Amino acid sequence: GAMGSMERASLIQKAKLAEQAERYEDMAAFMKGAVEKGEELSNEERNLLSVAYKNVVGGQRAAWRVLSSIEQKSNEEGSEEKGPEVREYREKVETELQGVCDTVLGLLDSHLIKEAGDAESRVFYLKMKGDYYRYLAEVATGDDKKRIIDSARSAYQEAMDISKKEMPPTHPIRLGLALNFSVFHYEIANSPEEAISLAKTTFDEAMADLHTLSEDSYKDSTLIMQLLRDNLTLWT
Amino acid sequence: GAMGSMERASLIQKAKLAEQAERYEDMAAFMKGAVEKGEELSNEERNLLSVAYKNVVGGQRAAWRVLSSIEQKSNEEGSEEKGPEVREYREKVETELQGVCDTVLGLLDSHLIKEAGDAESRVFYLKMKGDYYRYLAEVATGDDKKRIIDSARSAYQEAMDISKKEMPPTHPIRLGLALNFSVFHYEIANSPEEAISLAKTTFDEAMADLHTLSEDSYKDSTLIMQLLRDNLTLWT
Amino acid sequence: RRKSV
Amino acid sequence: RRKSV
Ligand SMILES: COC[C@H]1CC[C@@H]2/C1=C\[C@]1(C)C(=C([C@H](C)COC(C)=O)C[C@@H]1O)[C@@H](O)[C@H](O)[C@@H]2C
Ligand SMILES: COC[C@H]1CC[C@@H]2/C1=C\[C@]1(C)C(=C([C@H](C)COC(C)=O)C[C@@H]1O)[C@@H](O)[C@H](O)[C@@H]2C
Ligand SMILES: [Cl-]
Ligand SMILES: [Cl-]
Ligand SMILES: [Mg+2]
Ligand SMILES: [Mg+2]
Ligand SMILES: [Mg+2]
Ligand SMILES: [Mg+2]
Ligand SMILES: [Mg+2]
Ligand SMILES: [Mg+2]
Ligand SMILES: [Mg+2]
Ligand SMILES: [Mg+2]
Repeated sequence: GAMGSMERASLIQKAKLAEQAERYEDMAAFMKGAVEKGEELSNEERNLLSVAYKNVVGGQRAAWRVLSSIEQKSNEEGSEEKGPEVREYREKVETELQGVCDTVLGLLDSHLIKEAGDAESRVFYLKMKGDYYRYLAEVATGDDKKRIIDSARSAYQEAMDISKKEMPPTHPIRLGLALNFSVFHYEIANSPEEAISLAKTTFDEAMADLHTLSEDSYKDSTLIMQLLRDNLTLWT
Repeated sequence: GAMGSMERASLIQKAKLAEQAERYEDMAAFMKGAVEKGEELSNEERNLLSVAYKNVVGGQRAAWRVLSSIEQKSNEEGSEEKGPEVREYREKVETELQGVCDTVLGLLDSHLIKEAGDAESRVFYLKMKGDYYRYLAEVATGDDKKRIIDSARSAYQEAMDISKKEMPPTHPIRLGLALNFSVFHYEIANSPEEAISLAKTTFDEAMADLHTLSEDSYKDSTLIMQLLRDNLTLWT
Repeated sequence: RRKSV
Repeated sequence: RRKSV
């Protein structure tokens, strides 16, 4: 419950309709229900799961940043005292964002990761685990900040090790994972040199493998390679 | 509750922050809380109330249309039978949309309209009443459809009568009300001739009054006059 | 799409 | 803004 009474296939069908309607909260709730059926997810289903939550949490993160910026300006010299409301409402949004991250991490831990044996599924779920600890790290300010950062790092690193052993350098999941791990280094771990080196090496190793691909695979890989390039251009 | 324990001024301040963060559901919930304090709303507060709900319901309406279109295609000749899911999920979105409209109509009836004595507030709230019955009319398919359409009509008409007596022809609320009443005629009441005549007369009566206005008021009125013109161009 | 406000 | 995916 509340998706307990709906057929797994109906949850998946509804998740696709919610995506078409840009109803990402519904899409995420339907995919949560589908995972909770206990069966492993197909490639297409892992994509739906990831898209639903990435959109939900992306909206909360963009809102948190807006409110954080306002709260920071309220704490500058000569800003007029406006009471607790800005902090309260930033905390409300922050708490809801944390709940979403905790829900995704819960799904991964119970029991997506442990039943994921193929590289494409294992690396995908570990990247999500890195990503959702990373979003928790974006808002973390207390005793646990270091441990949350290290949980993001450890998950990304385990996914990196598997992807390097088991997937070609042009695999979209390999390239997406490196893109995100490189962002983690740059803006969470205060290691811009590592972020740059990772984005560079990843781009160049994929460049050299392009010649093995079909036209369609070439399009898939070069799309994410351009995101690596956009970040290198921004950072250098 | 759940906004019962928050100060009215804090609800208003948070509504403005939610607007900046594009968090329209929160903005609407904060404005509902503010109305439920029982005091009348200022001009600026009526704007926040209207903006919050117009955005919430606009997202639900756009989603309903996406799903309705899909459901219609599923009912065409030679479409494959895909089960009840499309209809169920369209009904879910439709029910939630109806609940939002009922909540706004509830606020207007308890007790915004009855305490609104000035033309600018009375006409504003009656336009909202017309608008939310109109959204209910967009989805209505049964025994009550005619009564829901007539409730939209009666509210728009009472607002039209007051606005014509009490407000200049260039007033943004007068112009917005006519724009929406003209849309009601065109696509709800199957009276495109009435919609056209209303948009024309409204535009021309405002044109002739522009010369009385300051530069800023001129900008305000001409903005909504252009929406009247866009509809006339579409419909003729 | 027709305009409303 | 930097890209992630
Ligand atoms: C857990 O991380 C998932 C993330 C890693 C890289 C990428 C991811 C997500 C989604 C599902 C895809 C794209 C492509 C960039 C664009 O879509 C297309 C046409 O391929 C963006 C989407 O969010 C998939 O398609 C990719 O194959 C691949 C799984
Ligand atoms: C109940 O119907 C409210 C609706 C009637 C016309 C218009 C309405 C809504 C809002 C609040 C406004 C605009 C302007 C078109 C754009 O904003 C500016 C800069 O004026 C779009 C906003 O939704 C107000 O500003 C207008 O003064 C006026 C109250
Ligand atoms: Cl709050
Ligand atoms: Cl449903
Ligand atoms: Mg079953
Ligand atoms: Mg001062
Ligand atoms: Mg906190
Ligand atoms: Mg397995
Ligand atoms: Mg008080
Ligand atoms: Mg067939
Ligand atoms: Mg219904
Ligand atoms: Mg009064």
